[PDB]
Amino acid sequence: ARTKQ
Amino acid sequence: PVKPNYALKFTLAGHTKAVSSVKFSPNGEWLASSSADKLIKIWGAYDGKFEKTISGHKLGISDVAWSSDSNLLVSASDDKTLKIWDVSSGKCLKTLKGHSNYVFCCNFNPQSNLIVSGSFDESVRIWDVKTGKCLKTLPAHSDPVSAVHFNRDGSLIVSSSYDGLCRIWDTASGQCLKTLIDDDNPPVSFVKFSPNGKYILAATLDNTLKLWDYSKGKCLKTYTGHKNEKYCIFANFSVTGGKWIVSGSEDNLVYIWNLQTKEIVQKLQGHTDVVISTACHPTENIIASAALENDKTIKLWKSD
Repeated sequence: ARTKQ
Repeated sequence: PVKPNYALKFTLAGHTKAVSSVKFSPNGEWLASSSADKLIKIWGAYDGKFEKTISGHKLGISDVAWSSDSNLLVSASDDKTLKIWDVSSGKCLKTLKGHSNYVFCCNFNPQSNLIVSGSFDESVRIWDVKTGKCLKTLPAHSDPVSAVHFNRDGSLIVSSSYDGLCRIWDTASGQCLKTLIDDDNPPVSFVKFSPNGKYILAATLDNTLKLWDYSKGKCLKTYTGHKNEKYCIFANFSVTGGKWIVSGSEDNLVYIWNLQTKEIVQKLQGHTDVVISTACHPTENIIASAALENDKTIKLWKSD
């Protein structure tokens, strides 16, 4: 979930 | 060349969610990309032509890495596993099970008989590529591990974490050879050995990149001006042309700094969202960049 928050 | 002049060459579309990581094959012929869409995509490095989609993971992927001979790939997913793939067939050779939470980062060692992974479960694992079994589980950090990288010959592993630490490990024994500490301890979002293996490039979520001499444990250079306080953005050492430091930024630009002077030499405009990943071609002056959900594309740039 590197693309995340 | 005093300053590079990268210009956009291709815009690769295909991913349906934010892109997470882009890596050039060691032989320079391919570009692999991973995404929150649970997919891995392969593209031609020189013509930007889509080659194939690699599917299998049950949840998003945060990182992918190539084996030394450009034939295998390993991916790190939120489904708590890593998968080793045969690039030519697109088939999953093995599923590395062991982590108790999201697998965030991964890399093969030079020999490529080993794979190192970092997870939100706060551990660093070393795996046997052939059997797919976990050889070692290192209690590396006290928070999610953001990056893991093998040095030039694979004798060392460097890890980074939101716990604010960067650590160097002896691959063979799994013992911690050193810990880089900061008195403000900002989360370390990314780390990587220099091609020479003598230095380490580390990013902290306070909009700062630093070049360390780990052995001596001293900071030699610092690169600023870009935006990075939210995501784990990859950084690179560009060595095909002049010696630069390349990184994505939360202001939708790709920054390039002169390694020695620390001066910003160029900022690539074009993406429409955070540039989370960048990679440098192994032989040509080619940069690959990828952005988050409002963009979803990968851009290829070239200079000279």
